[PDB]
Amino acid sequence: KPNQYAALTHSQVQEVKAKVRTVNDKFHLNAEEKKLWELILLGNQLAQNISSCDLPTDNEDDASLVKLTQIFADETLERTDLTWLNKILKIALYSRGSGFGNCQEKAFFVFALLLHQAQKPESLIHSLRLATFNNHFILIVNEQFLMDPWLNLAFPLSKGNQQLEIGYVFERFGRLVNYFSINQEGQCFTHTIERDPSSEKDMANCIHSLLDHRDYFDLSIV
Ligand SMILES: [Cl-]
Ligand SMILES: [Mg+2]
Repeated sequence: KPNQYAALTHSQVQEVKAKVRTVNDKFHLNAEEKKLWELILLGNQLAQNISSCDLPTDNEDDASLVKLTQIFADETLERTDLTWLNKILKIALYSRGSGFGNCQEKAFFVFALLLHQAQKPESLIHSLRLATFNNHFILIVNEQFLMDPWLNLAFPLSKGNQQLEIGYVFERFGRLVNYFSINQEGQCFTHTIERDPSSEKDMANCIHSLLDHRDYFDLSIV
């Protein structure tokens, strides 16, 4: 029985994977870019500790467990007493702890993981940008790589020309719309783009209370 809740067909997933392979086979990375690329591949693997229910390869019976994470995420996103960064990180933590979540939750998880890693001295992580094709969330790292933990795919982006790879791989997925970002100066932005000074003020507490001392969000090979 195919997964009746699949949001993409097997054919659609295969076509995206083939385009990602085309991009990756054509890129050559320098030594520092290769280090970040390896971190990105590792982070996408760690995101597979979270199961979705909306891929054609997923188990339809996991929909009721994903739903518990989705209820929490919806309640959290609607709260008026939390910053946007806190909401995103709370959902990342709930999704990783439960083991269930779809593309939004898995993108939030990798955002949280890489934000934690960015606190280390001379981390190669400098900017993080969550963005969406309609409801399909992805993460752009350093304006140089795109990560899709839902599909366990990633690829580099041409400098000064990132729409080349994005427009090829995600042709027919629609316009990419920003959701939340942190730049190299530590400034936070929501989506037109609006600065989010409350998340900036809250950044240290978000990192401490939701990310620190959780084996989930810590990497050691680096
Ligand atoms: Cl790092
Ligand atoms: Mg870089």
